[PDB]
Amino acid sequence: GKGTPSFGKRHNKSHTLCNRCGRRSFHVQKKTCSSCGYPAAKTRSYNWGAKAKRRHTTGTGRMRYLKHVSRRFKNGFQTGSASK
Amino acid sequence: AAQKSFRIKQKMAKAKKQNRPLPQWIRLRTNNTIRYNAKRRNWRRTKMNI
Amino acid sequence: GRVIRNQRKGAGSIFTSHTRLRQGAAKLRTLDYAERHGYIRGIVKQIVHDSGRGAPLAKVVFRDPYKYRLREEIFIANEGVHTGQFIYAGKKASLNVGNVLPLGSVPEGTIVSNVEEKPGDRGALARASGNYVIIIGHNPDENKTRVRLPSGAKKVISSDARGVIGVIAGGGRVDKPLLKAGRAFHKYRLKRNSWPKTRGVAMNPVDHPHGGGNHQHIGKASTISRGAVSGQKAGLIAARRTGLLRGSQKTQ
Amino acid sequence: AQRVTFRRRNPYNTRSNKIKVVKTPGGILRAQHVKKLATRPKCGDCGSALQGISTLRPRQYATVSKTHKTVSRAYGGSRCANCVKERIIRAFLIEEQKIVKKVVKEQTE
RNA sequence: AAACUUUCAACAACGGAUCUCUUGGUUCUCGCAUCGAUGAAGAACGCAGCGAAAUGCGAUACGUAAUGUGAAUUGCAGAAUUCCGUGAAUCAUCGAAUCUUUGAACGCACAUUGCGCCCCUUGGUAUUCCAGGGGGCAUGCCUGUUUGAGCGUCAUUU
RNA sequence: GCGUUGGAUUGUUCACCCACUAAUAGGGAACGUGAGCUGGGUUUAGACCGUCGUGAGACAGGUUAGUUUUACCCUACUGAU
RNA sequence: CUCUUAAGGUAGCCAAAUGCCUCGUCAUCUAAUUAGUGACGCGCAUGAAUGGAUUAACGAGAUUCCCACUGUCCCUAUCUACUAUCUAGCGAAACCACAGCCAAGGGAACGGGCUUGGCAGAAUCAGCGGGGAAAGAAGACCCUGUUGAGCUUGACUCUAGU
RNA sequence: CGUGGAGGUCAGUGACGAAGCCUAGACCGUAAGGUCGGGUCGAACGGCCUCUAGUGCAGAUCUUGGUGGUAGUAGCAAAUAUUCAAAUGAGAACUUUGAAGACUGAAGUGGGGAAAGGUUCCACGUCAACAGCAGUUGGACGUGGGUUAGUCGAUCCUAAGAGAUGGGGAAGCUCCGUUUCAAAGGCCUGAUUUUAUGCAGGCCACCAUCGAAAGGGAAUCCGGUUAAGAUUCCGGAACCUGGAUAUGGAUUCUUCACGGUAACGUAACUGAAUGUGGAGACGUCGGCGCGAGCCCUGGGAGGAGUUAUCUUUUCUUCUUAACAGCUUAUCACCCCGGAAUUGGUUUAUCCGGAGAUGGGGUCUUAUGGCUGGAAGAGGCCAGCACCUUUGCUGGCUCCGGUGCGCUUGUGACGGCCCGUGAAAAUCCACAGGAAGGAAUAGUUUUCAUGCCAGGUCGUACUGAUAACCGCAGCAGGUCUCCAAGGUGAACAGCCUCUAGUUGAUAGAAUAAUGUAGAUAAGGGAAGUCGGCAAAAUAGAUCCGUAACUUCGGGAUAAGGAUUGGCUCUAAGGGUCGACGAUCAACUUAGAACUGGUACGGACAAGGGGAAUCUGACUGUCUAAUUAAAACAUAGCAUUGCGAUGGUCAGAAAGUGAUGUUGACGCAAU
RNA sequence: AUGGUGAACUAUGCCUGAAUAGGGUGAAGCCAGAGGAAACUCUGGUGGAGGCUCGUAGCGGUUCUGACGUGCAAAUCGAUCGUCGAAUUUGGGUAUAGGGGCGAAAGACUAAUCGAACCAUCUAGUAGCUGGUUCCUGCCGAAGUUUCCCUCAGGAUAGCAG
RNA sequence: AUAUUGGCGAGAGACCGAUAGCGAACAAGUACAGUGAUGGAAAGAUGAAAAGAACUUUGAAAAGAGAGUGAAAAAGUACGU
Ligand SMILES: [K+]
Ligand SMILES: [K+]
Ligand SMILES: [K+]
Ligand SMILES: [K+]
Ligand SMILES: [K+]
Ligand SMILES: [Mg+2]
Ligand SMILES: [Mg+2]
Ligand SMILES: [Mg+2]
Ligand SMILES: [Mg+2]
Ligand SMILES: [Mg+2]
Ligand SMILES: [Mg+2]
Ligand SMILES: [Mg+2]
Ligand SMILES: [Mg+2]
Ligand SMILES: [Mg+2]
Ligand SMILES: [Mg+2]
Ligand SMILES: [Mg+2]
Ligand SMILES: [Mg+2]
Ligand SMILES: [Mg+2]
Ligand SMILES: [Mg+2]
Ligand SMILES: [Mg+2]
Ligand SMILES: [Mg+2]
Ligand SMILES: [Mg+2]
Ligand SMILES: [Mg+2]
Ligand SMILES: [Mg+2]
Ligand SMILES: [Mg+2]
Ligand SMILES: [Mg+2]
Ligand SMILES: [Mg+2]
Ligand SMILES: [Mg+2]
Ligand SMILES: [Mg+2]
Ligand SMILES: [Mg+2]
Ligand SMILES: [Mg+2]
Ligand SMILES: [Mg+2]
Ligand SMILES: [Mg+2]
Ligand SMILES: [Mg+2]
Ligand SMILES: [Mg+2]
Ligand SMILES: [Mg+2]
Ligand SMILES: [Mg+2]
Ligand SMILES: [Mg+2]
Ligand SMILES: [Mg+2]
Ligand SMILES: [Mg+2]
Ligand SMILES: [Mg+2]
Ligand SMILES: [Mg+2]
Ligand SMILES: [Mg+2]
Ligand SMILES: [Mg+2]
Ligand SMILES: [Mg+2]
Ligand SMILES: [Mg+2]
Ligand SMILES: [Mg+2]
Ligand SMILES: [Mg+2]
Ligand SMILES: [Mg+2]
Ligand SMILES: [Mg+2]
Ligand SMILES: [Mg+2]
Ligand SMILES: [Mg+2]
Ligand SMILES: [Mg+2]
Ligand SMILES: [Mg+2]
Ligand SMILES: [Mg+2]
Ligand SMILES: [Mg+2]
Ligand SMILES: [Mg+2]
Ligand SMILES: [Mg+2]
Ligand SMILES: [Mg+2]
Ligand SMILES: [Mg+2]
Ligand SMILES: [Mg+2]
Ligand SMILES: [Mg+2]
Ligand SMILES: [Mg+2]
Ligand SMILES: [Mg+2]
Ligand SMILES: [Mg+2]
Ligand SMILES: [Mg+2]
Ligand SMILES: [Mg+2]
Ligand SMILES: [Mg+2]
Ligand SMILES: [Mg+2]
Ligand SMILES: [Mg+2]
Ligand SMILES: [Mg+2]
Ligand SMILES: [Mg+2]
Ligand SMILES: [Mg+2]
Ligand SMILES: [Mg+2]
Ligand SMILES: [Mg+2]
Ligand SMILES: [Mg+2]
Ligand SMILES: [Mg+2]
Ligand SMILES: [Mg+2]
Ligand SMILES: [Mg+2]
Ligand SMILES: [Mg+2]
Ligand SMILES: [Mg+2]
Ligand SMILES: [Mg+2]
Ligand SMILES: [Mg+2]
Ligand SMILES: [Mg+2]
Ligand SMILES: [Mg+2]
Ligand SMILES: [Mg+2]
Ligand SMILES: [Mg+2]
Ligand SMILES: [Mg+2]
Ligand SMILES: [Mg+2]
Ligand SMILES: [Mg+2]
Ligand SMILES: [Mg+2]
Ligand SMILES: [Mg+2]
Ligand SMILES: [Mg+2]
Ligand SMILES: [Mg+2]
Ligand SMILES: [Mg+2]
Ligand SMILES: [Mg+2]
Ligand SMILES: [Mg+2]
Ligand SMILES: [Mg+2]
Ligand SMILES: [Mg+2]
Ligand SMILES: [Mg+2]
Ligand SMILES: [Mg+2]
Ligand SMILES: [Zn+2]
Ligand SMILES: [Zn+2]
Repeated sequence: GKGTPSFGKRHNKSHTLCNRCGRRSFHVQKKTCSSCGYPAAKTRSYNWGAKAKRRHTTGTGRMRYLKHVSRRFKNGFQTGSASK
Repeated sequence: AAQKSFRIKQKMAKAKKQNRPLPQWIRLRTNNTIRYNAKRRNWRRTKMNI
Repeated sequence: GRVIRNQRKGAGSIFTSHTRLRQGAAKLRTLDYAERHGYIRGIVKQIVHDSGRGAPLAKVVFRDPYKYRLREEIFIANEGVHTGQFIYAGKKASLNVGNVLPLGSVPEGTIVSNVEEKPGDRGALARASGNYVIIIGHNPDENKTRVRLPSGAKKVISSDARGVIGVIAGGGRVDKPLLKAGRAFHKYRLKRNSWPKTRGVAMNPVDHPHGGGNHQHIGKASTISRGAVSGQKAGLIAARRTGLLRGSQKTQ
Repeated sequence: AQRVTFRRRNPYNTRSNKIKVVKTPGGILRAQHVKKLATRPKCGDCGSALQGISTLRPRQYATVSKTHKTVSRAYGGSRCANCVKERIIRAFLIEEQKIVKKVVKEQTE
């Protein structure tokens, strides 16, 4: 055993989908995501994991508000209308 | 499992909807370096891992 | 180089007691006004087996003195206690088997069980099957009672500490050979994961002080100092003496 | 012979997955899941089964009239007849003994 | 003598080197200072006439509004060509909005699209049950408000 | 030129004895010969004993258990076109 | 009678899974026994819960003998299926300095090549296990390294705890 | 000498062809190299003087990529097996249909599920790749269709446990702890109805939450229907929960019912706080009783097969759900009565003056019976019409028997423990008597009927020699339910029915050597380290059985005999009224006869004995070279410890394990 | 070394479920009979005990040192075997995490990883040791010796060389 | 005044020129592997313009042979050399 016959007993997921990052790293029994650290308030990251930081950092998504913050700064956070 | 959570069924639905070849009117667009669906999945070759 | 088994027992992961089937903690009544000044009468409703325990328990129901309701208590049954028997607990209860009395209120030579170490701790001494405490005297000034414990030790206890008249039921239990690894198995299945025991001398040096060697042998004295540290205290910890006990006990 | 299947997704022979085999009007054999059998209500004094009281699973007693759950006596579907009679006799005799104890105490002083 | 083996050449293969390209990288310099409980970064799921992705977006869903430009978009289809016009556009700009489910994530939970409570309102006779719509209910801390507790304690009646 | 054996004990080489025989000669060939075998021994890891060592452990000391892989190529050889 | 120790191995047991000498000696077992068994014991170096001696039962434990039984053997033969074989289709891998006939010589002291001889004729198929000091793996033994690690101990230096 | 880039220069070369590449063509240089011609090609590039470097490859078991010989070679050989014809198609060993031969043989190659997968399900189109041959086929490719719930699950409960808060620790990420050193509370209502709230009357709190698709748990069945869904859809028939509710009934003039000696009965028949009790709720084995389904079987009413001959014959249909009404047990209980000549009684020895036997009753309703549901359904037939939807039309669907049978449910018991074999949600009942209650009338949604609503998510399919994991369509691994006939002790082996499959690349030969299966004269372990391997033995009945022994064993010791078929004989029973009548199933024993002396006829199935070493035994481990004498074990002994403790955790803690513990205990040997 | 991730394999405890033909033997208790002065004994039944036994499903893994050993397979296949009703087998839930766990103890197991897992970083760790080290021609051209070194496979030093 | 391998916006280079340069010039932190932490590629070039080969013929078809487009098919998307 311990090889092919023992691989046949693999039908119980140690991890399922994480609510916060969706990576299937949420340890079922520990109730903790091994990737993002959910449900801790901080997002798990390490400086030895530079590649992982790069994988999950700002700009890897759509940025959805922050992509416009820069234009709004450029225009000085104006509030009115363009006034034809 | 035939007794599945809604989350699992929803991911299954997304996978079914995106399990399709490249739309053939793409490859007619002006520049179109896209030749085929390079993200095509199949249940016999690569597991979704949920 | 490895953490030994007696060290691993303290973490209490697989070494916790198997308490699922137990009836509850076996305790006297809370030491209240009724027992401090008079007595209170309860009734024995059940004498029941407790998992992992040799002595049977007695479920004794008292009336609540301050609220209309019943208070069930889990006593350790003394030998001769029967269901439907009226148990009396307090300073003024009678010297009858099963009654709970302060140690001061019983004459010298009385046999009590489930004796409190301090008044109100609800029972600490002579709780195992067949065991009992013997009142060997009183010191009325500086009110105290001198008692003989099952181990033969003489102890001075407050004269307000309570005990149950009689001997814990279930005695003679260890007189029957277990006769079987299976019976030892079922005994400890309901107590804790302490069985079976591999001899340390049958292990490797990494696992135990006694491990290793081209023959199985301790190699050094098995009598270990009291000042030894965890991982060293295997064998006969702080042994005053070794060898077959020849002669009499009860030193002076 | 006709072999049957479980009708719920539970495939295991657990206490809540007991089946009988019934023949239907369609002429075929079929598994029928059977509920766990009821235990007779029992006396609170002696533990014997209470006569006259219906034996149902706990929540079915709410779907049944008072007659099925009681007996016309001083402790209904709670204590048996002999236990109630013993309670009557004990109460009466002990109250009488209490009166005579009070009189003895009042006349020994 | 063929066949076969080997060598070379031509043509054909195999393969993708070389050469030439380059909306990419890399390094240097200069300027600026702007994420988030007004919900950020990140995630899930959706959204197009015909899209799987990338990109964009959120049930107002490859977008709505506003402004500018001034006739497109384009793979097909459709629309339109008033287009001398408050007006095309997968345009630019962007100050108004929308912004599913989430997430520090905030009613309680979450391996559940699980379970409450309060207010307004609608329907089913309906304060109480069920349902629909809308709006809310986290924690710590600060200032203040109100209601309180303590023979901690003051005064007055006593 | 020709033959030079069958056995008891032993992993044994060696030895020793029984016995037949014409005779039971000595040797080599990578102490011929393990992709020919076998694996009893030795010589991993398990275990026991004795002596030694405070100990972990040592022992041409004893004891028991312990995976023996590949040829379809070239040659050689055997046959065959 | 000496020397001598804390005590000097007691009851038992033994060439025993512990005995070097050793295949010990005697007996038995056999035609023959370094095996087995029973005895003997100044026992290299047996021995008392580091348990001694023994034990019915049990044992995929080690061992000897006997009966039965047989292809284990004398001494081999034969049969069946599936291969191997040939074909249609399909179609890898190990390995590969270049390669592939010997004898001797010398040579890094055992050559496929070098020297001197023997020789030597296309292209091949099935087998085969002499050779390729064949393949598999930067030898695990041994040694070296001012390279480690597991483990131990009044090694050096410390440390949790107490 | 050569290479990438840089400053200068040759107003250098070039789409009339730069660079690159190929070229047994030419020239120069000792060489590194340079130059030219020809072919190919398409956009840039060079000489010289200098500058600069990521500047020159044969190696590094070098890196990446590509390619060979090996080589059309090794091989595609486990799971018994295929064959004929037709159809389709360009093409058929492999597809489809039919025919045949087989297998799985109910512990399946069948029918379903859990985990996992995720569309693999189904239809249509369709074969470039994949299915290590093939392919027209497919779990492939392309396009679509498909999963319907108040009752099945999740959802709810708690389990081992996880884990906020209050607090404490920690520099801190965070840790401890889970009711604790906390001001931790809402749900009820007199009054208030300046408003059913605040003030203001009074009753209950040692406490979040998560944790089971096998534990607990409200309630649904049958028939039909799809290409693919079904306890979900349709038809019919029920039920539960929450709510609203009006009638009828019941009750009240003695207000909150009557009856029975009683056990208790019923259509109802008030009941707050508070308390108590019950159910939920529980091990395992053994025999016995009973039920259900299945098995076997008789008659009869249908259909099919065989029919040279025989067979009143062989096969097959004959069914009845949830739910409802009436009725129905073992046990238990009540009344009468008073028992030794002790009786009753189980397979199993328990019970009786603490009241047996007996007579008469009460009860639980598992379960069975009848009726309703419901024959109108389903099933089996027959007679007609048919360009179709398909139409119909009738008939029968009945009555029994049997049991150490099988599966399962269950009851009353019995054995076992130093083991005595969950919890909570939830539901009910009782005690209590708060309060509320009638007379041109009050009371009663635990009686009947009636009205409304029951959300959300899952639901297809496989579940494996191809849908999971093992790199794959891998002889491996992966939890569970149902389970026919014969032989037989048997869920063994072997054959068969229903169902399913006929899938493993094939064809032709039959050398060596193999793998697997066998046989062998005479000898019988001489082989070999060694009886390795193989053989021999084997079932059942009867006889017989030693040493030794812990008296239990050893033991199937050893060692013998018998066994088929057939025709009989005897014994062992039920029910009913010393016997008679009727009915029924096997087990045992014996006899005669018989035969190529065969007969547990295949299958299945111990070799035995005398001893020694060693471990007592059963048990356990080196998954993947060691199963042992090693570990464990019961037994024995020693050690520590009386809780402000022993032993052991933690960085620390107002922190832990033992400990729901207490020396007959825990801890260490 | 630092910081993280794993108990889907497996080790052990706990919680909750599930699974295990047919035979042999025949313990207590009980019934009847016989014997005895008594103490008590004997016989036949009944019964159905046991970490009993033969042997299925299971679970395991002895031997063939069989098959295969470029495999069906990074542990399988066949036969033969141990065991088969309790220290049993097993699902799910749950706990224990790396000098840590867990261990009926083999240094075993802790996801093909174990005498200290896996992942990333420190890190291009150091190496007196092994391998490699890329164009031409021309001229000159060695040393394996001295002394010292924790030195003896290395260096410094002098010498030889440009 | 000083720092700035992040963010936003710019200008540059004796830098690299698709095995180079960031891992990623391209639907690159993508596909894919792992339970997980993490690991992590390969992959640019027809032509000026699709003018992407109408039509005929052989073939079941794929395709072939012609014809044709194009400066070139010694550019046919299996595309510069
Ligand atoms: K032990
Ligand atoms: K030791
Ligand atoms: K009743
Ligand atoms: K090590
Ligand atoms: K078996
Ligand atoms: Mg492993
Ligand atoms: Mg887990
Ligand atoms: Mg012990
Ligand atoms: Mg060991
Ligand atoms: Mg140690
Ligand atoms: Mg020590
Ligand atoms: Mg040892
Ligand atoms: Mg009743
Ligand atoms: Mg938002
Ligand atoms: Mg040799
Ligand atoms: Mg050889
Ligand atoms: Mg070999
Ligand atoms: Mg040899
Ligand atoms: Mg050997
Ligand atoms: Mg060894
Ligand atoms: Mg010693
Ligand atoms: Mg040695
Ligand atoms: Mg002596
Ligand atoms: Mg000796
Ligand atoms: Mg001897
Ligand atoms: Mg011999
Ligand atoms: Mg001694
Ligand atoms: Mg010794
Ligand atoms: Mg055993
Ligand atoms: Mg030669
Ligand atoms: Mg020579
Ligand atoms: Mg050579
Ligand atoms: Mg020559
Ligand atoms: Mg030749
Ligand atoms: Mg060969
Ligand atoms: Mg060779
Ligand atoms: Mg080496
Ligand atoms: Mg090495
Ligand atoms: Mg050195
Ligand atoms: Mg070291
Ligand atoms: Mg460069
Ligand atoms: Mg040119
Ligand atoms: Mg050339
Ligand atoms: Mg060009
Ligand atoms: Mg370089
Ligand atoms: Mg090269
Ligand atoms: Mg070189
Ligand atoms: Mg190489
Ligand atoms: Mg390569
Ligand atoms: Mg071949
Ligand atoms: Mg083969
Ligand atoms: Mg086959
Ligand atoms: Mg067919
Ligand atoms: Mg068969
Ligand atoms: Mg068959
Ligand atoms: Mg299909
Ligand atoms: Mg194929
Ligand atoms: Mg094909
Ligand atoms: Mg498809
Ligand atoms: Mg349900
Ligand atoms: Mg916590
Ligand atoms: Mg829950
Ligand atoms: Mg359940
Ligand atoms: Mg279906
Ligand atoms: Mg319906
Ligand atoms: Mg009435
Ligand atoms: Mg009676
Ligand atoms: Mg019923
Ligand atoms: Mg069963
Ligand atoms: Mg289904
Ligand atoms: Mg299915
Ligand atoms: Mg199946
Ligand atoms: Mg797979
Ligand atoms: Mg039979
Ligand atoms: Mg013979
Ligand atoms: Mg013969
Ligand atoms: Mg013989
Ligand atoms: Mg011999
Ligand atoms: Mg011999
Ligand atoms: Mg021999
Ligand atoms: Mg054998
Ligand atoms: Mg016999
Ligand atoms: Mg014997
Ligand atoms: Mg043993
Ligand atoms: Mg046994
Ligand atoms: Mg092993
Ligand atoms: Mg083994
Ligand atoms: Mg032992
Ligand atoms: Mg697990
Ligand atoms: Mg057995
Ligand atoms: Mg095997
Ligand atoms: Mg082998
Ligand atoms: Mg082979
Ligand atoms: Mg070892
Ligand atoms: Mg380097
Ligand atoms: Mg010179
Ligand atoms: Mg020095
Ligand atoms: Mg060297
Ligand atoms: Mg690159
Ligand atoms: Mg290219
Ligand atoms: Mg050209
Ligand atoms: Zn996460
Ligand atoms: Zn009672």
